[PDB]
Amino acid sequence: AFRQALQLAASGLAGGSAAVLFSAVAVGKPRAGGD
Repeated sequence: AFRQALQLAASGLAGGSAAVLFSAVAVGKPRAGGD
């Protein structure tokens, strides 16, 4: 049972802030041609 064990581990840790890190990549674009 890997499908049942995968959903179980998702509740144990329960992510949240990791979602912010994702968007932090799009808005986190250094000045490649400005300063």
